[PDB]
Formats: sequence, C-alpha cells, structure tokens
Amino acid sequence: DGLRHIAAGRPVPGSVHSVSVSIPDVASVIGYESNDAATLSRISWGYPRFRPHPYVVRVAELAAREERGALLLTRSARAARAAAAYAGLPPGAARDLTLGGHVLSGVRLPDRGPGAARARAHVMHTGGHLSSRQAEDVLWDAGLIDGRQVEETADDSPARAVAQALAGAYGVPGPRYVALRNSGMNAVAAAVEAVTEIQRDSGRRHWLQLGWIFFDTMHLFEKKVVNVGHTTVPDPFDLAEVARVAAAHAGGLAGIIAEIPSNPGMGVPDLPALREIADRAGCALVVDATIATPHNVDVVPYADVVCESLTKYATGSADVLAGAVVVAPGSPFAADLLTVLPRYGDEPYRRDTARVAARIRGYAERMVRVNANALALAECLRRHPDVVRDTSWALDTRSAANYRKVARDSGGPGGLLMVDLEVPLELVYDRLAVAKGPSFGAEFTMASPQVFVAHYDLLTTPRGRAALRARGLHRDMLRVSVGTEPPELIVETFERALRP
Ligand SMILES: Cc1ncc(COP(=O)(O)O)c(/C=C/C(=O)C(=O)O)c1O
Ligand SMILES: [Mg+2]
Repeated sequence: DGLRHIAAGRPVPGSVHSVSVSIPDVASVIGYESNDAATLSRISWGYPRFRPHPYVVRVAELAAREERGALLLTRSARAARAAAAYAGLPPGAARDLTLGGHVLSGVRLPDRGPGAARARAHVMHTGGHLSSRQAEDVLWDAGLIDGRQVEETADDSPARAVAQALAGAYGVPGPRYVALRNSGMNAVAAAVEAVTEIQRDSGRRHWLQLGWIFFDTMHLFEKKVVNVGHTTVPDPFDLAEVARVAAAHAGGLAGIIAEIPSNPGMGVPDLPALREIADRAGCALVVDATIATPHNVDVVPYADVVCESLTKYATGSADVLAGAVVVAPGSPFAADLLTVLPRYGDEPYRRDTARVAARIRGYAERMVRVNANALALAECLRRHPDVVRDTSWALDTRSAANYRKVARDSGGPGGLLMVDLEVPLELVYDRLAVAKGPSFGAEFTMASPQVFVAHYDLLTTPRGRAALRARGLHRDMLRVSVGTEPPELIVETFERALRP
C-alpha cells in the first residue's frame, strides 16, 4: 500500500499504535514544528516520544482524578524517580498510581518553573515513556474503550525470541549478551549510563561524541541527562582530531559514542581505527548501528557495546518502539556491563515485545529488498543534477571506504538516503507520493523533512542557519527511507516528483 498520497493528519500506517503521521507538505511541516494550533488540530498525531499518544493522555487524566489538579506518565517507577531527580523536583513528585487494576508510575509536574520541561525532556531523551499498548490495556481492562487494535504478535516468550534473533544477527553467543529496552533511546541511555558507572572508579567521566549524531543522543550529553562531561568532534572522518581530543583527556575518557551511518548526515566513521583509539584511551566504544542494521555491517568485533532502535527496520511496521543493547563478548568491559546493565533503563512492556517478536522474523529478507531499492534510488537521484545537489549515504564518496571496512559480504547500504536539494523543499516534497512524516524503517517508503524535525529552531534565523550550515545541513533536505516496494515503482515515484 506504499507509494501513494496519504491525507494530512492520518496516522501512518494507521494502527492505533502508529508511530508516524502524514505531514505531506512543507506548509504543514512548518505549522507542526512551530506548534501552530490550527495545524495541530488537523495533525494531532505524532511520534510517541514527542507527542503523547491519546490513550496515554487519557490514562494520565483519569489516574490524576484519583489532589486532582499535570501528570507525566513513565514506563517505570525507576524512570519516574530519575526524571524527578533530573528535573530538580522533590522525590515525592514521583508517584505510583492505580487505574483499571494496573499500577502506573509518573511524575507530578509543577505549574510554574522549569521543572515540568526538564522532567518531560528526561522522559523524552531517554525513551522512558508509557507505551500506547500499555495504556490501551489499562483503558480496556477498566472498561473505558470498546476494543483493542488487532495486530499480529508472537506472544510465546517474546523477549527471548527477540534477543535470540538479535544474537544471531549480531553474531554474539546468545541472548545473555542482548538486553531489550523501552526504545532505541532507552537502549542508548542505558549503555551510556552503564559504561559511565563502570568507568567512574578509575576517574574516567568524560565522553567523546563522534560527529553530529541523532539529536536525542546529543541532548543526553548537552542537557546532562547523563551527568558526564563531553566533547563533540564535529568531523566523524577526522581521526587525527579524535586522537588529539583523546590525548587531551588521557586517562579520563569513559567512552566514545558513534553512529553508523549517522542520523541524518549519513557519515560512516572508521570503526577499526576508533577501536584502536579506544584501546589506547582505555575507554569503551559504543556504536549505534540502527541505520546500517546488523544484516549489513558486522560491528561487534570493533565495538564494546552496540545499540539499535528496533522501532525502525528491525520491525518494518512503524508501530512499536523498542531498543537493544548488545554487549561484545570479547570486550574487557563485558563482565561488568552484564552486571551493571540491569540497573539502567526498562524492558519494553511485554505486548510491545510480542509485536517486535512477530515483526523481527522478516528482518533479513526485508533488508535484501530495502538494500536493492536504496541502490536503485541512489542512481536515480544522481541522474537529476538540476534538482538534487548531493545525496549522502553509506556508499557515497565520503563514506564508502569506511563502510566497506565493516560491511558484510552480502551487505548493502541500508535504506536511508539524505537528499540535498537545489530547489525549495516544497517543489519536491509536496508532490512526492510517499508517506511523509516522522520516523523511518517501514516496509513502505517514507520521507522526512528531517532538518525541520531535528532543528526547526535553528532554521528560523540567520544565525541558526549558519550553525546548521557548519554541520552540512540546510532547510531544503529530504531524508528518504526506502521500503520493500518494487524498485522501478520507487524510482518512477521519485522521477515524477523531481521533474518540473
Ligand atoms: C540512530 C538512531 N538511534 C536511536 C534512535 C532512537 O530510537 P527510539 O528511541 O526508538 O525513537 C533513532 C531514532 C530516530 C528517529 O526517530 C528519526 O530520525 O525519525 C535513531 O535514528
Ligand atoms: Mg553536502
């Protein structure tokens, strides 16, 4: 059902648990990111870490009714306590409530002050939110909704099933080396917190962020959600600069965090070189391989910890959030990581895990088709030099050599292409017949106006645009996430949107 125009504001793919929404023209994107009230009434849905799901809102309203006067619901009491502490709220702000036979955890937020915004930021950047499947079960058990979303799940020991599938994909001995977390960000935060804890005793409290990477991961460090010092090395290819910054912090580096490729710039770092730097520094190397997938790259040999957002291609359904932390068995940190990791983050609600278990069965087959489609579309984009200025991806001239160092023999580039346009985004995006909106990694082709999603605030002024320019980004860019449709149909769809 891909490659069609979807009416503005419709949840995408359509399930109650949809993580995306149709935002099909730039005017609507601007209205959505600027919180224009008319746009938000027409397009009220959103990615569940960014716009609270209606069932979560309703559960929060009803749980608060039993002082009635804002309540931020979380995945766990642990997550609520962490958000309250980060926000500077009293410990009593974190509370356990009840509704429909269920225990709920959340933080009571103050009306005034910055505490409300900080608590929401903590839950958001760490992926510690209550899921829509859990809220749906609360409401259904309480008799407050008629029915539940019908969907395929694999309910027999789903966490073991998912962990075993990922152990095979990453090439680790078994599920003991794979921890499931509430979302990709919950996995990243758990990995960073675990490494930080293990490294604290030796005086290592500083992190190096390699390049510009996914915005929530950057916020974890910039906003001190993880209480560490950090330095960003803006050029992920500049290994001499990485070594210079590491030398400045010699004996003091807890870890280096990197992405392969990076979101959304698509830069591929040199993981074998980073491993040697990390070894010399005595620090851990944490790699987020979401965009490549373990079916395309073999990065466990070079990383101490690998993280993945299973929300994306691992499921291909755009309807469940989950994350994975994979511990490298040969890492010197491996034993301490397996001891310490259970203290950080939260496993997903089991019904979410059961959805992952059903959807992950087709991961390898999905990536075969996705890879072929990305290759076909990349050649198409090169053939439109009057409209497409640049395309950044794993096999471009910047990244191909580094990608080849870790690519599997059958491995392809994954599904993402970051398209830099010579024309205003409107002239391509508005007419493009794909699902347009947040997230990526579905079996239908998607596109995101990703600089608006990540950095709307910086797009709004000359100095903000100069800052984005320094990162290689500007307004008129489209992040394409290819699905599994026939390649000729994807190519034709883009040809029609690229021509005048
Ligand atoms: C590399 C990488 N690592 C971690 C995450 C967080 O996953 P979740 O916590 O499951 O949301 C993302 C998510 C990216 C988007 O949501 C998007 O860019 O549309 C990512 O690209
Ligand atoms: Mg460029």
